[PDB]
Amino acid sequence: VIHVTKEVKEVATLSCGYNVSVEELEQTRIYWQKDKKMVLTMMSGDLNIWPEYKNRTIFDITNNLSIMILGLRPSDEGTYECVVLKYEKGAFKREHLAEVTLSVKA
Amino acid sequence: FTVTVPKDLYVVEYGSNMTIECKFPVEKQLDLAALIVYWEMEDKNIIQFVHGEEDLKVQHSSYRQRARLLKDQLSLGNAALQITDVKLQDAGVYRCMISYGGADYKRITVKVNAPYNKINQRILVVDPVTSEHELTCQAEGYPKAEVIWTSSDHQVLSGKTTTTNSKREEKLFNVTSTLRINTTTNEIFYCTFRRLDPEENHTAELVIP
Ligand SMILES: *[C@@H]1O[C@H](CO[C@@H]2O[C@@H](C)[C@@H](O)[C@@H](O)[C@@H]2O)[C@@H](O)[C@H](O[C@@H]2O[C@H](CO)[C@@H](O)[C@H](O)[C@H]2NC(C)=O)[C@H]1NC(C)=O
Ligand SMILES: *[C@@H]1O[C@H](CO[C@@H]2O[C@@H](C)[C@@H](O)[C@@H](O)[C@@H]2O)[C@@H](O[C@@H]2O[C@H](CO)[C@@H](O)[C@H](O)[C@H]2NC(C)=O)[C@H](O)[C@H]1NC(C)=O
Ligand SMILES: *[C@@H]1O[C@H](CO)[C@@H](O)[C@H](O)[C@H]1NC(C)=O
Ligand SMILES: *[C@@H]1O[C@H](CO)[C@@H](O)[C@H](O)[C@H]1NC(C)=O
Ligand SMILES: *[C@@H]1O[C@H](CO)[C@@H](O)[C@H](O)[C@H]1NC(C)=O
Repeated sequence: VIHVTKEVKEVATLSCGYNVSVEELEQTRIYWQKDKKMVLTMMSGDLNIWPEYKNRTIFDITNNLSIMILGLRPSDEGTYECVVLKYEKGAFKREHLAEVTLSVKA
Repeated sequence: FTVTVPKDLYVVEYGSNMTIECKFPVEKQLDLAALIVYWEMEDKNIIQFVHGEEDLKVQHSSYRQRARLLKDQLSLGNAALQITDVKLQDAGVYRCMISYGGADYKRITVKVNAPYNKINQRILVVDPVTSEHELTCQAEGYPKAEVIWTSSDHQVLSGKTTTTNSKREEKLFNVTSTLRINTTTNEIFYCTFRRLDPEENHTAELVIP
């Protein structure tokens, strides 16, 4: 787990530590969540950002499946979890887990 | 929500006033409180505009007094970054990050061209008895350039060239060349500032009065 410290009104980029090629997207499922609450899902090429994260979050797929949070507020502070699932023969097996805690300070 | 750019590459003349733009959707009115715009260049912070509040303390020292976000354009769905008196240091990859009912970003590459366009010349009489004159050509540019002197009939003449760095910007060069020749009135001379790969030549015509 990475403990990142950022300042209020800044942008935080939290990395998944995993790069997926555009061809591999069709058979990969990406799950970013904060404090066990869903943030966004890249489901076999289909991105879905959750309503509390639509307005300020960017999903940089080409950059280590990172998420950018513009205009940090103390609310944004919390633990973030990124999950990767690659489909292989039967169904989707877990490939990667990324944990990163955001500390938004004055 | 999608951020768009008219040009993904800007090639700008050194000393110019450049405005790079990022467009984002706006419907009827602009809710200033819901708007976030950031402009950065690689590792340097340029603009931080969150919910209608711009912090100047966040802006990088190299951009102070020269960079500004045109807030009049925001109404039109245009985040326009204006940089006045563009330096060689401004060449690089810019990126705008915008949030207004969704978020997105776009990258702009800026290339700064510093030609030896503004050639300063001086013709002085050294000795009128022997009609000796001293001709000088001086220009600033990047990268280094050699100076070539030619007669009216295009034959090369030997001069003395001094190359130092510009005081205005450390990367920029200040090239000055001097030709001493016994010459008469109304004769034409040429000083050429040759820069290589890509080969580019800037010549000034000097007429002895
Ligand atoms: C480039 O822009 C220079 C700065 O302009 C001013 O400050 C900016 C940050 C921005 O707010 C501008 O809207 C504002 O005008 C400007 O000084 C420069 O020169 C202008 O052009 C003439 C001289 O070249 C002169 O007549 C103007 O008075 C002068 N502007 C000012 C304010 O002095 C501009 N140069 C070019 C090449 O466009
Ligand atoms: C997420 O943002 C939406 C976007 O609404 C607009 O956002 C800008 C483009 C700007 O023009 C605003 O004035 C708009 O409101 C928000 O949705 C609106 O919310 C207001 C109340 O806050 C409501 O009256 C509108 O009907 C909403 N419209 C729609 C279709 O959503 C929303 O509140 C934001 N949500 C979060 C979680 O921040
Ligand atoms: C991941 O790392 C860089 C870009 O982030 C790139 O050179 C590389 O090819 C990427 N890997 C994949 C699987 O695309
Ligand atoms: C350029 O060179 C000339 C000659 O040495 C010098 O007098 C002048 O001050 C220099 N200008 C700059 C901006 O470096
Ligand atoms: C040019 O001028 C000098 C005097 O300054 C004079 O001796 C002669 O006419 C010229 N010199 C040469 C070497 O041609």
